[PDB]
Amino acid sequence: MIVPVRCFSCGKVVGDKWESYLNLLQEDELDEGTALSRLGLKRYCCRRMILTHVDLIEKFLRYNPLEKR
Amino acid sequence: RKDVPKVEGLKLEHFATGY
Amino acid sequence: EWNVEKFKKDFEVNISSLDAREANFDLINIDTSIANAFRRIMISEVPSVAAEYVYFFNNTSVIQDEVLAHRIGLVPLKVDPDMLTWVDSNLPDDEKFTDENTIVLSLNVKCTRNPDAPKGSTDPKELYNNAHVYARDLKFEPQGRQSTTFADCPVVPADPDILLAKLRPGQEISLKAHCILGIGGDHAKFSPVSTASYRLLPQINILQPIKGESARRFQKCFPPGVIGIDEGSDEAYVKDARKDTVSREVLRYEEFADKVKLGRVRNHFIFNVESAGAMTPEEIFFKSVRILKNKAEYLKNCPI
Amino acid sequence: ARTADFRTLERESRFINPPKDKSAFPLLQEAVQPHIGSFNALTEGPDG
Amino acid sequence: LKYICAECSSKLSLSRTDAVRCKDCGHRILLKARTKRLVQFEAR
Amino acid sequence: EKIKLLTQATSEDGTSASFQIVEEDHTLGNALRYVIMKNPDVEFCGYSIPHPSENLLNIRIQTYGETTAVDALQKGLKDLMDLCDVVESKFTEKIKSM
Ligand SMILES: [Zn+2]
Ligand SMILES: [Zn+2]
Repeated sequence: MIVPVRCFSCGKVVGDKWESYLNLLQEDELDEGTALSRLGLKRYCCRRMILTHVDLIEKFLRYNPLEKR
Repeated sequence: RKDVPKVEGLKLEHFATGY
Repeated sequence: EWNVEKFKKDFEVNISSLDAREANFDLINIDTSIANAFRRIMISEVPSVAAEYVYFFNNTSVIQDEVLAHRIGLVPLKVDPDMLTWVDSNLPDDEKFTDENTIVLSLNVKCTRNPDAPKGSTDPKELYNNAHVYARDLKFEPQGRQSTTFADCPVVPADPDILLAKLRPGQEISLKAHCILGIGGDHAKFSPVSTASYRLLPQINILQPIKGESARRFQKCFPPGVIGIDEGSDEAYVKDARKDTVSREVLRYEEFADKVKLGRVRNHFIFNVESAGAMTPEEIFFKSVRILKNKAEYLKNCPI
Repeated sequence: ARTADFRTLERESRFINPPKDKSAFPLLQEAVQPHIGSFNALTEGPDG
Repeated sequence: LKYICAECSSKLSLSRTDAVRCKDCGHRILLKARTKRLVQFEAR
Repeated sequence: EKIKLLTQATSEDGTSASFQIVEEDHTLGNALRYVIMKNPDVEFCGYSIPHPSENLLNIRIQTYGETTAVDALQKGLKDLMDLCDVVESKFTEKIKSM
């Protein structure tokens, strides 16, 4: 749903890199491998954690029971 | 039949630890 | 015979690099029985500080309370583990936590809609106020003597940019997290290394000369700085073994099937250590060595 | 050329703002087209 | 104010022996609001 | 409580004992076994974990004679301590050198 704090396999903190990954994908015209490398993700265990994240939290957040729609 | 499209720009990604 | 002196004569350390997060070094003329002991202690036995007990006061966000507490337990904290003691679990909940072993973090954040947002704005940071909750929002609430002992170094996450949660207007989070000392063999959140491991130094025994164009392709079968062409004679030689990642691409050609043997130096360990952020990798290794020694000494002094 | 793509930016943009004309997955509706069309055929269509 | 209308999402207080409906609009579904209480957890 | 001598397996003269250690695993077991197998007086040495889900380590030491299994265990523990000390000192030397 929301980005995991750490990589499952090794434990490297990858929770602070999802927004940067999106920025490097959108603003810069970087491919996914280049963006992951420039974030500091060398092991494929760490690369998959960001390369394959879905970010369903944004779709969950549109159903807000506390604000008039 | 056309062969499966070979991806381009394939570089080295694996390096020995510490390098 | 084997002796501590005969080990001290031959053991040596070659630090290849050393940062505040990652330290790459070598242990030579040591046994896997001790290198693996060091690696296992680094991963599991060296203590660190992580959030353990979370006291929610309100959570109207989409993320549920147990998930949020798990995420808050995962974020690493820049606390020197020596600055606090160990929690005595047998004591009652009232007196269990004290100013010398517990660090109190709070997170109070309400989302309100931004009344100045432009029309057609899709950025949550422009549409809403506090639409994102980060680890940096985890304020440190010192209590007792730590108000003076931690004045030199306030407790902050090693990664303040960790996206803890997201919010929408009306939603809010109000919680307290108690951070204590623990080891990584109990829960993986207390592990102070992103990953600590080693690998034997590869050996590339060239058996027959590879003079000619064959040297160009043989050198092409390894990482770039592993094989070189000698200036004098057109011969391939092993420049740097440490640069080799053992992928056996040379074995996939029958040309070199009887010209090279790939092996290892069974005593030459290349330790690569990365730190989560609370401690430096060299101090992690030093603590693991000390832990092994102290546990052996405890066994020695234990009556049988 | 890449055989497949994750479509990360497109997916996250669509998650942020649902389309205002039509759903981006026409095939996901032809799957239930039999049931919808069968229930539709009993009130509309030719002959009343 | 301990209830939220399921459609207009306006906070409303429902007294006992009272009609269970939103006062603003005509919605008969109400959601209990979460009030501030201590709820311990393990960060595991 | 930490270290226990299994009386059902010990020898009368003390030259073949078996030790049960709590809260230990391969980390200490393998190091201690390797170090004890450096004593030229020990005949048999090994470690076993009865069940992985229990934190109990078993150490067997059989000596040729002239010592005991307890003495061999003490020697191996002290040798392990000295090995750790020399590793620490050499690491610090190279840190200061750099
Ligand atoms: Zn990883
Ligand atoms: Zn209403």
